[PDB]
Formats: sequence, structure tokens, C-alpha cells
Amino acid sequence: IKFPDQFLWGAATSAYQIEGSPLADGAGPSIWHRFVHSPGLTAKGETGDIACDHYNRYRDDIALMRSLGLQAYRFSVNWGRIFPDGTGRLNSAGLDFYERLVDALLEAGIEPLATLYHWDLPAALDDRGGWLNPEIAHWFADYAGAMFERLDGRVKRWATLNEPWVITDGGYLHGALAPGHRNVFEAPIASRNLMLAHGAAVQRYRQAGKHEIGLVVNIEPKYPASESDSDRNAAARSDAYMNRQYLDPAFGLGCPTEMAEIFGPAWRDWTAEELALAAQPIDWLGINYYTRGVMKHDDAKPPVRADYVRQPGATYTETGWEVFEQGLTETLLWVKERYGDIPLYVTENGSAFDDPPTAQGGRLEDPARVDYLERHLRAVHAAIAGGADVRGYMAWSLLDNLEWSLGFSKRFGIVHIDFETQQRTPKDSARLYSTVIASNGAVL
Repeated sequence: IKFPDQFLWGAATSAYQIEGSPLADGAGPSIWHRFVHSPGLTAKGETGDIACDHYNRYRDDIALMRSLGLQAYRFSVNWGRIFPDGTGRLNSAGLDFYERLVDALLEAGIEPLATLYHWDLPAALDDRGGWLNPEIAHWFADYAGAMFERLDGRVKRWATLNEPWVITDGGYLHGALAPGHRNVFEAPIASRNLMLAHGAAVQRYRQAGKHEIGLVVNIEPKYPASESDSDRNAAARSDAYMNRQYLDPAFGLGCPTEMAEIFGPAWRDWTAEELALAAQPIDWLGINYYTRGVMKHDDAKPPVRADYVRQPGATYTETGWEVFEQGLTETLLWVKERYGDIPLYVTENGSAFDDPPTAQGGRLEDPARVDYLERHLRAVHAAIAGGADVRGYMAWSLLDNLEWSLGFSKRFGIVHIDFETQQRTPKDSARLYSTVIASNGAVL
């Protein structure tokens, strides 16, 4: 019915997934460039060389965001456009692109939200260890520092990392994402070093910044596939490994015991210095929610030894994700009790359904996506009613984008992208969304 007053309504993107032009104006290549251009590593070999050509069209996209009545825009910064070597020399053409992006955002009345790391680590720092090298903490702060020094007054809500769990589990445990590593020993190393970079960036911001800084995690609730002891233990083990592995350190609760249990010899406790530098007090927290997981035990999938079980009669999306809006409510209230009264922004939520390649008549009819949006907005409202102090909502995504190694076949946008012509077309999802913003949910 009605959301809190001054609730921030926006949409979310990420640098590599929309920008394209990965090497223009002296930008250093990222791990995702090397990844998508080596054969065999992605579904159809689709790259982000063009994506949505957003790099050249940010003015048209910002005008479109004004047309849709958006109040916030959540984007990420391509580190390689800032420091082509990841360290040292700073090419200010890319830095200027980001500063102009924020300028145009702010002169259309839109509050810019910046993700400093959203998976596109420069290849130069991969060459020097990537997220295996602990010097990454320093390399992150110097990156973050520069960004603050340029736009901290205008960008006023910063996030350090986007979904560290997807970063590690896909990039370092199963090699499904850049930089394609498959090693049980590496995943916890990269997890710790990600959190250390996070803490170092928060400290750098506290010395240099005046506004807000936080972190973005994905959360996927867990349910046992049966009431077997092994299915139940698998569900709790996935829940710890996925939901708690990163929020507990950030909030100074150490790391879950299931890290040790799951990884065995591959695990080591963090030192009190590591934990101390990770647990830096932050201003806000961003939660990315899409679905729940109903977990079954599978000895064949170590180290976690859990697998997903499809629910019969349940609805799934083009990514195999169950429509389970109740988990969003559960997630937000859970975050509240476990971690405190920190303000919460839903930094990602949405769905992917089978849309045609182009729009006819200037319309793109996506009733399933509209339905998902309604259910989950009501779920957010139910959470806020239950005491959850949520201050914003970011629909993933603003535009149909690349979606990493799954390629352009999976469309998350409320605005349709005709990828052959870069034609923007607001879907029915987007029109309902702007009705939601102008009424602040009353239409629901």
C-alpha cells in the first residue's frame, strides 16, 4: 500500500555488463575480457565488447531514466578505466567518463549509487595474483581513494563489493566466472582478501569521505529438500557457506564454523588482524535477492556437497530461479535481527523471462516480469511493515544486459534492448515500475 516516505526508487546496472568499449580511451583490460574471449568458457561465446554500448550512450540512458521517473541509479566502475595497470598510472579519460556520468545523473535529479568492484578486476592485477594476493587490500584502497577524491561529494552512497560470494564461488571454486579458477584452497583465500580490501576501502573512506559507504551481498534462503539428516545438514551448510560467510566478518562476528567443516585442510582461521580490519563499521548494507534454494545432499559435488532440487508446481525463470518472494521478506527481517538496525537498500531484485528479440509498435509485453515485480515489491513492503528499515529499491536491471557467461539470452531489464540495433524500449515491467515510483507503491 504505502512505502516509507522518501523511499528511494531506482534501477541497477554494472560496468562490464552494459558499458561495452572495454579498451576505449586507454582503459586496461579486465579479467572478464580475457575470460569471454577465450573459447569454450561461456555459453555462446558472447562478450561485453559492445554489450548495450552504454559507454557511448550514457546521455540517452540517463534521459531514459528521467523518462521512467527514476530517483536513483546504481552502477559500477570499471577499475581498468581508472587504473589501466590496476596500480600506478591513472588515465583520466575513464575517470572523466565516470565523473560526467555522475554529473548528468545529478542534473536530471537522480541520486547516483556507485559500486566500486562489480567483478571486473583489471587483468594487470590478475597477472599479479588477483584476489589471491593480500596486497589487494592496498590496491583496492588506492583505487577507492581516487574515486572518492573525485566524486565523494556528489556520489553519496558507495558500496565496496558486489556479491563476494558469486565472485569466489564462480570465479575461484568452479571457474564458471572470471578469472576461471577451480581450486578449493583458493576460494577461502579470495574470500578473506575480498573482505580485507573492503575493510581497507572503508577506512580510506573514513579518512577522506563525508557521506555513506556500505557493502552489497547476495542472499539466497535455504530449505531442506527432504527432512533427512543429510538434506537438512546440506541446507544449513549451504546457508552458512553462502549467506553468512561474508556478513559475519563485515559485522565482526568472525567466520562461520561451517567454513572449517566444509573446507577442512583447505581452511585456516583468520588472524585477529585480518578479522579486525574486515569488521569496519559501515553506514548501510545492500541486499541482492532473487530466489531461495531447496538443498539436497550430493556427495558428487564437493566441497559443499549440496545440490539444488527443483520444486514441482513452482515457477522458475530463464535462469532456473524459483519465484519465491516470501524469501525476500524473510531475508530482510533476518538481516535485521542478526546484524542490527543498519539501514537496508535492496540493491538488486528482478527476474528474467522469455522476451522477443525486438519490440513491435514500441511495446514489449512481459506479464511474467510484471508479476514477479509486484510480488517482490509487496514482499519488501511486508518486510518494512515487520520492522525492517529499508530505504531503497533497485530493480535489476535497468536494461537487458550480458549476464556474464550466460550471455544475452537472459534478459533482466525493465527496458528492452534490441541488441542488434541498441534500441531501447520500456517493457510493461518498466511502465508499472514508474507507476509504482510516482505513487510510492499505492498502486500495488
